[PDB]
Amino acid sequence: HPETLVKVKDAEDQLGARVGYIELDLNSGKILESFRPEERFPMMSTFKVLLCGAVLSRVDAGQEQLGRRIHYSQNDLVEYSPVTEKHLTDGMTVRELCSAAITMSDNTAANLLLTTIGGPKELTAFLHNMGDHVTRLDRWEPELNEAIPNDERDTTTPAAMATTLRKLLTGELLTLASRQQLIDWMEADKVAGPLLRSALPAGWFIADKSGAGERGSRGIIAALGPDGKPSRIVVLYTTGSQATMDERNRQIAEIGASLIKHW
Ligand SMILES: [Xe]
Ligand SMILES: [Xe]
Ligand SMILES: [Xe]
Ligand SMILES: [Xe]
Repeated sequence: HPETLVKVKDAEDQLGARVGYIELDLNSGKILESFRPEERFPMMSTFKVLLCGAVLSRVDAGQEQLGRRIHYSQNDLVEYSPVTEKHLTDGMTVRELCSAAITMSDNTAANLLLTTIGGPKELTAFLHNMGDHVTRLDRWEPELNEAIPNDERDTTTPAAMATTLRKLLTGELLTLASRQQLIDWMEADKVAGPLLRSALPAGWFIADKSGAGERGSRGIIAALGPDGKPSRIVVLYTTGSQATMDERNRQIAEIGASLIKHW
């Protein structure tokens, strides 16, 4: 809806920073709304969904097993690792790592998962081979959040990430079990409270993943819909702003409210 587009435009001027927006019809892939859809934004933690997509593809192929246990050391723990810092002795299964990476945005979890697939370049190769020749991961946590202006490292575009998320969740790539697992992790997201979820009426479904990084970067990817079933994909990024986290949150929440009101 155009008034949602207005909220996006106003957010861009008010934050003094680029904002990218895509609204995708989940069933048909038809685009309902878009703003700067072919511009690059740092992915930040929204990449962790793509990461566990790659992991799940290896599970399907039998190259990985969800119950395989990984041990690591204290030296592996980078900033913000709320789950992995609790399992230095017992270790964590691959399933637990993806749960940590997506639901809690655990950074060390993401790094360990990256190692299982061969690093950022191999995540990019995975994306490439599923039809996304735009999105690229280059670095690890936390350096991938640097958000240097016009840097293309660790970026996606509104349109590329929307289509890739749609393919991961509903496309032929993953098995039904793996699609369901992925969406289940995103539905269990615990660190995107004040964003799209804030605009959500009771009874609605949402599966999402948010991100924040340097230089005012903020973003969220989501599959959502009324009556407990998702029907749209929404991708929203911004970078460059000097705004507080709280205002960036509120701007996203306001776009979300428009999205709902004009659903
Ligand atoms: Xe979905
Ligand atoms: Xe935003
Ligand atoms: Xe929303
Ligand atoms: Xe949003």
